[PDB]
Amino acid sequence: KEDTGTVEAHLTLGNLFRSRGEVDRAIRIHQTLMESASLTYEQRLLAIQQLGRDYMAAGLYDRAEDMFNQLTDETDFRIGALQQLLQIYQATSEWQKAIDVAERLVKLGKDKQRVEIAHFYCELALQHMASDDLDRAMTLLKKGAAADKNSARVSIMMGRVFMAKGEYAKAVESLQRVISQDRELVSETLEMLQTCYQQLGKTAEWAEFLQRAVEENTGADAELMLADIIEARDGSEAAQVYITRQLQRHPTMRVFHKLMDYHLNEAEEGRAKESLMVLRDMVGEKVRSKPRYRCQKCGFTAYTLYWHCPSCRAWSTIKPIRGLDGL
Amino acid sequence: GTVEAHLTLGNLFRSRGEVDRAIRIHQTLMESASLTYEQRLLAIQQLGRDYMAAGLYDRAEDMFNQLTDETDFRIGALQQLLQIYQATSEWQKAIDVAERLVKLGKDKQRVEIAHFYCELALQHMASDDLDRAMTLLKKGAAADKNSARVSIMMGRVFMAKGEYAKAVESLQRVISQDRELVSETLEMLQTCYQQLGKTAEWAEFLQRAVEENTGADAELMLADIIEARDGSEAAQVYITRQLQRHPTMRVFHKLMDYHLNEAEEGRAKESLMVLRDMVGEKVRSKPRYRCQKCGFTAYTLYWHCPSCRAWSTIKPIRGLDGL
Amino acid sequence: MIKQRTLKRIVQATGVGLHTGKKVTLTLRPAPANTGVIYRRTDLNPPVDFPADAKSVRDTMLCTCLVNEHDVRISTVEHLNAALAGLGIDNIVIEVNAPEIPIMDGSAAPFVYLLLDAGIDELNCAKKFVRIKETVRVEDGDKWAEFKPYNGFSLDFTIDFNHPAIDSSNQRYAMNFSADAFMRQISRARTFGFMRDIEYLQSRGLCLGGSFDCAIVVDDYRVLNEDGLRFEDEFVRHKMLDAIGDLFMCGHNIIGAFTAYKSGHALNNKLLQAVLAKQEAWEYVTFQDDAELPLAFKAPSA
Amino acid sequence: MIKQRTLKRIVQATGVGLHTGKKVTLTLRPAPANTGVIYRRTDLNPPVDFPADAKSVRDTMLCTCLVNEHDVRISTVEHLNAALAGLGIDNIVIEVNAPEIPIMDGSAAPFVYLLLDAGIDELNCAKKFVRIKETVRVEDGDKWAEFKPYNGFSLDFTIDFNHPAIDSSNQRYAMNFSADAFMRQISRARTFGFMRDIEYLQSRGLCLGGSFDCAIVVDDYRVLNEDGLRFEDEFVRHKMLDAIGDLFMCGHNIIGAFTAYKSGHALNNKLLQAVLAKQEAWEYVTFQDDAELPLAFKAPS
Ligand SMILES: CCCCCCCCCCC[C@@H](O)CC(=O)O[C@@H]1[C@@H](N)[C@@H](OP(=O)(O)OP(=O)(O)OC[C@H]2O[C@@H](n3ccc(=O)[nH]c3=O)[C@H](O)[C@@H]2O)O[C@H](CO)[C@H]1O
Ligand SMILES: CCCCCCCCCCC[C@@H](O)CC(=O)O[C@@H]1[C@@H](N)[C@@H](OP(=O)(O)OP(=O)(O)OC[C@H]2O[C@@H](n3ccc(=O)[nH]c3=O)[C@H](O)[C@@H]2O)O[C@H](CO)[C@H]1O
Ligand SMILES: [Zn+2]
Ligand SMILES: [Zn+2]
Ligand SMILES: [Zn+2]
Ligand SMILES: [Zn+2]
Repeated sequence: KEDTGTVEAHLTLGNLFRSRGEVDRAIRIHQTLMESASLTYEQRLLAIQQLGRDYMAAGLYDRAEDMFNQLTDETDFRIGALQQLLQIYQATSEWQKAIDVAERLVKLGKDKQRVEIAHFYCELALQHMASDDLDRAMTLLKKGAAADKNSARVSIMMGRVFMAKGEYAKAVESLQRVISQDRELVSETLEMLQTCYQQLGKTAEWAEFLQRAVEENTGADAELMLADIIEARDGSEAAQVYITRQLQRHPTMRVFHKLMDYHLNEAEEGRAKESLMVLRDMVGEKVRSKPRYRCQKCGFTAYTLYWHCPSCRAWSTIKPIRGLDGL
Repeated sequence: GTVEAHLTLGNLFRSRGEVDRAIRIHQTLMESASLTYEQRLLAIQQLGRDYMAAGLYDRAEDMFNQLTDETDFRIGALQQLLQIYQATSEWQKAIDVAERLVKLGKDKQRVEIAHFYCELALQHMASDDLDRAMTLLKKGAAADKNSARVSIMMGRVFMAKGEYAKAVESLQRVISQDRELVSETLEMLQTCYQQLGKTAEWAEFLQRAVEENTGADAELMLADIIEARDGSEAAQVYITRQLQRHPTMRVFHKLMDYHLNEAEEGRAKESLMVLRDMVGEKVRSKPRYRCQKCGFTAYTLYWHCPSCRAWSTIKPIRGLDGL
Repeated sequence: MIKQRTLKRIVQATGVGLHTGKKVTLTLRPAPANTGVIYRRTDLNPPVDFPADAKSVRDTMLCTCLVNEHDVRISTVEHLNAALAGLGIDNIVIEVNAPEIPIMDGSAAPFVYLLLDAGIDELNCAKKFVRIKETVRVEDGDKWAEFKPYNGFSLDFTIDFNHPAIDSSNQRYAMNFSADAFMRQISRARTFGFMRDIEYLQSRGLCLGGSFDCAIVVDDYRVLNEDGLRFEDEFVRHKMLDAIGDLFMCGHNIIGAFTAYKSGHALNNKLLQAVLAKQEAWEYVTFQDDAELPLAFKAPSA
Repeated sequence: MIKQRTLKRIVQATGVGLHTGKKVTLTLRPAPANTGVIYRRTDLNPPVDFPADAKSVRDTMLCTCLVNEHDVRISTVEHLNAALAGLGIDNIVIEVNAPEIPIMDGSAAPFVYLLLDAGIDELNCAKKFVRIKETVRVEDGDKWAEFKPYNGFSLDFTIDFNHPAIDSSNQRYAMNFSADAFMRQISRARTFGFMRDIEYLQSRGLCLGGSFDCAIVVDDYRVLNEDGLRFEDEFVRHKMLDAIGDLFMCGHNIIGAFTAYKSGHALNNKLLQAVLAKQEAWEYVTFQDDAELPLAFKAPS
């Protein structure tokens, strides 16, 4: 522009330059305006915020932190500056300072940033677990749970550390809490809950929990596990009723695959076998191709549970995809 | 430079949407007497782009008509005029602009010329003026021999007139022009092979199309005819073969339907019934035609893709999704 | 006394109708004092004058569309009405030779440009204003609109599209109406529409002329436009633009506070009809809003 | 004759590695005349140095990544090299305390900003260019790179990504290399990746630090970045930026015509090694390239 006046015109020109990617000119303009000796305190704070955003958009992160730490103490820009600092400390993989800034923000009123505190603590515990130190990982998990008590990641990490320590009873105690903490993520604990119950040997209680999970609409994983245990418990053909019943309420590709396999196991051969082969080779050829987890904020689809969705960088958004497509 | 200081603020203002200011800046610059010829032409082009962005097509056309005689800007001005004439449903001039562009080197506009002629024929069709519709479609075919829309439209016109031999002769050209769109002809083609009376050639052509991986529609039609000919067993065998060779959800549903007819009553049959109730709903809910340039999925064939506004880029979705 | 306004020159502009896709030739023309905005179909035998009146609206599918007794229609008059309300035009004759007002860029900025280019002449007569004596309100389930007494013209719009691409933006807007405020904050908001509901809408006969150049095509998870949003929250801004356009259908600028939640064209027209029905709830007044004064800006030469 | 350039002030910058995700505190430091750009790792108690030689590049899966005999790596040196080649820096000690040069915004603009803020000096010594004498070409199937004799440095890159988001932009860009031309045209194109293969690459240990803020993320059919493309054909421009960076691995500004087609980070280094292996194809010369002096022209209303 440059015909819109002054100071504010400089700010708009710098914003345009940052958007167009001409980072050097954006910093030059904003810094020239900031160094002006004729600016008021409000305008200086605006310039510092714009310069910090410029550095953050240019990737120079420590300079962004330097230009944003001067706005936290200012009432007008406190929340925005703390949010930008939280983003910087997330991106630069410094979880402790990110936790401190998130605690500042939650103290300021924004209570949505407690899940993020739990996730930062879980990430720190993962870093410690990578070095084979279960006590500190447990301490950090406890602190994160105290920060937020509605996070499935904290419970899953607690189960993992308990299984590492061998306190399998406590592992089950922590994992089963995810049923009440978050239903959509129940399927993530079954792979480990099975091992926990096997080590404990409470097979009857394992079956009871699987029955409760399937009755609670946990996903196809619970149904498949329950059917697998039932087949050995009371035969296949006689006990095929349960899979058929669960099928009708919540049909899913991963479920009918098992029913087709059961039909194949005991069939009359002939043309019917050829059919039930060519099919059951196709439902099973798109049971593994389809993505299993989706982010419910930006549409990202992945085959593994990304706690920190790469696209939108939002914590605890990727959840299993439900309905004729997966879990 | 001083002049380039303008035409960059103006572009910024147009991008921000303040057309009232971008047009004002460019017009004031144009009215200045200090502009050199090349700078004046640049200003004219920028003002025309401003008008076109703001949606005042009658003024964008006027501005761009001043650049068609300048060697440097001829391509850009003619392309913008083509876009304007496409947008404001004026084909008899879009064809002229596209033909000028073709004469000036761009040989990829023959497709769009054929489509403009087809659209004109469509306008004359539906008003019971089939003779002029056929004339326009013949012109479009002359302007491009690799357009499927021309062949399909000529087939429709022949069918309306009643000449079915020529209808089939023209429709069959889609295989040589664009294989992907053969599935469009089949339906129509079927009629011209039934009331004409050549069922054996119909079956032979269906077999050839299936062997050429024509699509799920051809496979389903071939399966149905094989059923009506040689009982359900041969049809099921053939469908199983094609499913193994080419997997498609529609053929999967056909196989389920044929299985249901041959199955002892039991709860397994009810499970298959519910599986059908789900899979048929899914196949009827999935999109059929997708664009290959902007990922637009429509349930019916669009020749002019609404999103990217590019001609003949919507083709049937191939794979495990649909056809 | 504010004084009535009109145009100075017959100003034309061609365009592509949004909901019919037919070439249209909008022709704004001046009128004398005490005429009111009268729309006119010109391709018909004689013409078909539609005197702007809330009762004329009889089709509000996705465009406040006038329909007289003979089914002759002029659709998509929301944005042109919004522009006229922004510039406070009380006497102007709108002629379209095709059955819909053009769409331009999906906003009122092109129409503001056309009207300013024509020039806003001021006539020698007071400007009639509809002042809202008593609070009125209408509801359509979870959507509602409410007119309240006020010494001015203020709008307060809220939207909720439960859509991942619109919830991220500001969902509440509010302002005190004024020519400059409208020209600067609302005249540029585009005709936001979803990509999923285009095959269906075009099948039904609507949005046949809409394209990426005249709308914010929002797909399932994000805005698909290359440029992006003109304003960070232009969905609600355009919704309020449509609200202004619908409310101007009464023919005169309204004086009051208009608060709306998830309001559409049907709801706005219903609210306006309800207000105009209660003879005691509205009255004719003058000199209540500070319109006009569209201040210019510097024109450097460099 | 063109004079060797270094920095006037040690300049730091803390970014996040694209292919590792670590926090890297890059530090550019001046060096005396006739030293060549030398990379260095600082976190290692004994400081380890990589002289800039084409043979050093040993892993090029997705980024020219130096590796010595003990498997100590400094990856993603293809953008900082691009900025240094654009500004023609001949002696500089680059230090990274983590095994990756930061990515900044994906492009090479932040590095140009850092270098210009440091200030580019002009040592009183001749600048050695590596001028080609004989055509040398290397192919990897469809991909092919070629160096030809020429009185300057001219790039003619090409790209053939079979993707609807990249095919609508000019798949060819040619320029006469020069500091101002580089800073204006190529020094802002961002690294572009596909959101389809980000779940896979991150599983393979690559693109861990990537995000919308440091890459152009083209989905199956269109570019997802909210801002959009900085240019109209940014993809080929960034491919040529990577080409310049990779060609700078020889340690000196090259003189010739470099024409490439679908050339990756492995093909460019293979071409450079082949050129340097032929003793009759290249020679050290002085003062034969176009101006490398940035022009402070921008001063509008
Ligand atoms: C592929 C290439 C594409 C190229 C370009 C395509 C686009 C072209 C531009 C025109 C597109 C049109 O399609 C217009 C278009 O999309 O905008 C209309 C918009 N005015 C409004 O609808 P509107 O008020 O007119 O009328 P309804 O009677 O239908 O409103 C009541 C219904 O809407 C819900 N509702 C309504 C209002 C609100 O605040 N919240 C909310 O939830 C309510 O819950 C109920 O379901 O709501 C929708 C929001 O975009 C659209 O329908
Ligand atoms: C949720 C979102 C989070 C953020 C994610 C966004 C990205 C940020 C992360 C970093 C990603 C980077 O890594 C950048 C990135 O992905 O871009 C690399 C790029 N450098 C280059 O890589 P490379 O030279 O090694 O070639 P490939 O063999 O791998 O390419 C395979 C095939 O491409 C053809 N081909 C290859 C090379 C060439 O010159 N021309 C050409 O046509 C040829 O047919 C070949 O067979 O090519 C590809 C082009 O973007 C990518 O791979
Ligand atoms: Zn996400
Ligand atoms: Zn398309
Ligand atoms: Zn509207
Ligand atoms: Zn690169």
